[PDB]
Amino acid sequence: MQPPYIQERLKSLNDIETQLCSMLQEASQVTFIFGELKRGNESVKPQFENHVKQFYERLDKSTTQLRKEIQLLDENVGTRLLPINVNKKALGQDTEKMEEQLDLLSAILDPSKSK
Amino acid sequence: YQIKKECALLISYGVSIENENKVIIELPNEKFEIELLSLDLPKINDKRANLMLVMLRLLLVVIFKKTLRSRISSPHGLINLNVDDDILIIRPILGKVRFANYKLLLKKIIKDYVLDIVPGSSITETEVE
Amino acid sequence: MVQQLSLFGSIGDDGYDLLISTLTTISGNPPLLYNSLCTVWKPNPSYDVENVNSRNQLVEPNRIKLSKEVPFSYLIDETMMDKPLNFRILKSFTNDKIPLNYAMTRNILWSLQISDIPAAGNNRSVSMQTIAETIILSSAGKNSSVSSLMNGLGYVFEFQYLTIGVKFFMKHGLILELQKIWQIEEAGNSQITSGGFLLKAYINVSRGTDIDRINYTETALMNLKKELQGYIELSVPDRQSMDSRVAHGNILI
Amino acid sequence: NLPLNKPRLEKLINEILLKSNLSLYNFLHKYVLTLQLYMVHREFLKLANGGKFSKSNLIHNYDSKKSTITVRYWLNGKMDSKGKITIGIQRTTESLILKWDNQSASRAKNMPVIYNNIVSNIEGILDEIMFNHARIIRSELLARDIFQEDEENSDVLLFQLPTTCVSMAPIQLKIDLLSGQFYFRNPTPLLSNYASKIN
Amino acid sequence: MSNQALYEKLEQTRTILSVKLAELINMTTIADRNDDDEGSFAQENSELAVATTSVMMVNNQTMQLIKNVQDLLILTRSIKEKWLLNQIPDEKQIEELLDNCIETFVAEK
Amino acid sequence: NKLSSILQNEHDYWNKIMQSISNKDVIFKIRDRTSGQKLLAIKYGYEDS
Repeated sequence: MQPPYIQERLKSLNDIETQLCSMLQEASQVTFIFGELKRGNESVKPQFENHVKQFYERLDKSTTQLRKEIQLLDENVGTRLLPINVNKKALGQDTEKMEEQLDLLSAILDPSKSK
Repeated sequence: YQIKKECALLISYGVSIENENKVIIELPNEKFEIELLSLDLPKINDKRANLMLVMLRLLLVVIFKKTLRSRISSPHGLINLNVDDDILIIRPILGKVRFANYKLLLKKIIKDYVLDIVPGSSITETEVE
Repeated sequence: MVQQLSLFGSIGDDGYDLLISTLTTISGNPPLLYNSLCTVWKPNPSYDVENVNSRNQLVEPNRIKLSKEVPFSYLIDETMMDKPLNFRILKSFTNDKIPLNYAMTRNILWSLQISDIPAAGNNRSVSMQTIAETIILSSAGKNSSVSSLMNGLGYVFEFQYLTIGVKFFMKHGLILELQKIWQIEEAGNSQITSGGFLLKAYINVSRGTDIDRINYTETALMNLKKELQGYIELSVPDRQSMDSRVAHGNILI
Repeated sequence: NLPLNKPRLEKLINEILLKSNLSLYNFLHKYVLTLQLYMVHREFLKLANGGKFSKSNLIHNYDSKKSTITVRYWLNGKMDSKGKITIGIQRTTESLILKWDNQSASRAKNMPVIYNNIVSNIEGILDEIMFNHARIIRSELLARDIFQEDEENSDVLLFQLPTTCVSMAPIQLKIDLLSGQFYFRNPTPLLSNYASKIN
Repeated sequence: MSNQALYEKLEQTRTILSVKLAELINMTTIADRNDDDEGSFAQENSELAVATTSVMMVNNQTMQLIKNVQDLLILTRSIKEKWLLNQIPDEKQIEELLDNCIETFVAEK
Repeated sequence: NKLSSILQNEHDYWNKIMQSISNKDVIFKIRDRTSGQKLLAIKYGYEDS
């Protein structure tokens, strides 16, 4: 599985597009409410301020968090996930495919474990 | 593929290739057939065949490790495998089997011509590294 | 005798570990540790070489390099046997002090090597240098020693230094070296490449007359340089810095 | 099922018929023969990569201008012969035929030199030619009366050699069906050296 | 590179804000304004041309909002794809094992 | 409404992709010979081994 850092980076990105979807939905409801506000029933007038404020605050902080994600693309070059060289796997495929084969021989060698 | 290229040089000792997927090895008392087949009662020698497959895979892995070590050792050396030297897969198994056969034959010869003729002879068997 | 085609550069130790990761990503091979010890010898000034044809300049005096490999048991102090012997030990080699001191090297006293200034002209994209090399296998006699041998030829000791670094082998015979250099004197040991690593990528050509091979070598070197664009800048050094004749004194370090 | 260029063929045939005085049939036959030769060459190319004859056993050269294929086999054979095969259009029947260009095959009786249905059984034809050449060489050796005849195996030659002062034993020599070098069953170093000398 | 993406998202956000304010003012004063004072500037001089300009505003705001949101989503996916791709990162027992294996084969052969 | 329905559909496929993929081996984008688009590819072969 992928190392820790990438998992929360993808979680944050997923939160970003879910917030964008919520912003689009709230745009839909505010467009809906403005229609009847123009039709001239004043009951839903208080809800308009709340919808506008929530729409703007959803638009702002989403873009703000996407700013942090692009800073993290620039800043994580060779960083947090530090290098490692303990045999490199493109070569070391020869080594796991050594080990497991001998393991099979052991299973073949002992007739009491073949059950 | 490696088995094919290796056994193409063992015709003179009783090894033949039947088709693109079959190779046959003959011994004065035994026959071995190696086949590449598409998917489309426990016998005595089933474990023998499984062991043969296992050591063939091990020898291929050893060949790969030798290649990687030679490559890392020096850059100039062109990595072109020699069939007479590098490819050693059927050679060890065939050598072990035929050496055992010849050891049995010489044991029989010595017993017939020395042990049965000259009593009291003492025989000691050793291996030298 | 070879034509060596080379490109040079340097890096700060801060990026060192990230550089090593990237090389491994390109070549597919890991670093291999190595070391060496070079001694430079110069013609004896006590002897007047009137044979230098002053009116014709048939030849000019030059300096000889003798190199040898030294086991790591002389370079590892009592604090370092716990770590395994691999590339990571270079991270601890940042101090001007080193276990190998003047007395041990004096106790030591191979590959003999001579070179010339690179080829002139401004239409050369890589440093092309000519090297003449031989090997000393053993010796005997009442004064069998490197110092006595070089004094017999007519040369005397000038200085010495110690190189420690890592090697990368890529395709087509290309060799990439990351080095750290320690000059050694009785006064002490000083790291000239202070706070950094010297990078050198080079290829060897056995015959200078073959020009198809030389063109291929230059193509490979320029392709390698164009691969590392943005990370490290590989450049042709100064032609007047790689001159090792006795008349004029300077040393690329 | 071949993707024929139907409209280009329509205009070509219409132009030929308009300029015709026969010619269309000749062009069709020539195109059919050329396509058959090309697909035979393609089959050779496919087989040579992974075939039993890959290691210098068979070399094929194809000429479109003369529309003929020359096949050379057994490059390491100097027994007063060179294995050559010519595939080309027969003048009398206007058909592609395969001829084994060999004087030994020329005077050989009850043995066909020209074969048809190359596409279907090219491998069988090659095997038959191989076996016939080996049999001709073996029969020549028997006629020289150097090797005695082996009743059990028709492809094995018996050479009489004294292993000891009184022993007089036969040794089995066999012919490689691929490249054609004589070999012993269990050759000694001297036996292997002289087999190589024979080769 | 990433700075160019930063700038592009900047005009993306400011364009959202500007077109939002534009559609807000257009729909709020969609009720045409008649004021006798010369200071006011609202002209409706041709009858059905007014509705044409209205549907103009509608189509413009729709296309621009949808395009900007879709561009932002594609940018986020590109950022994630860059996150995934570009981030570059006993013997003796074997001896008796092989000895037993070879002796077993020799006995069984 | 259309945008919300479609968009949540591609988040459904997106989450399926995200939670269906493990790590596994060396990965890149390649252009298909027949399609010409970019697709994910994994190098599994012993060529480097």
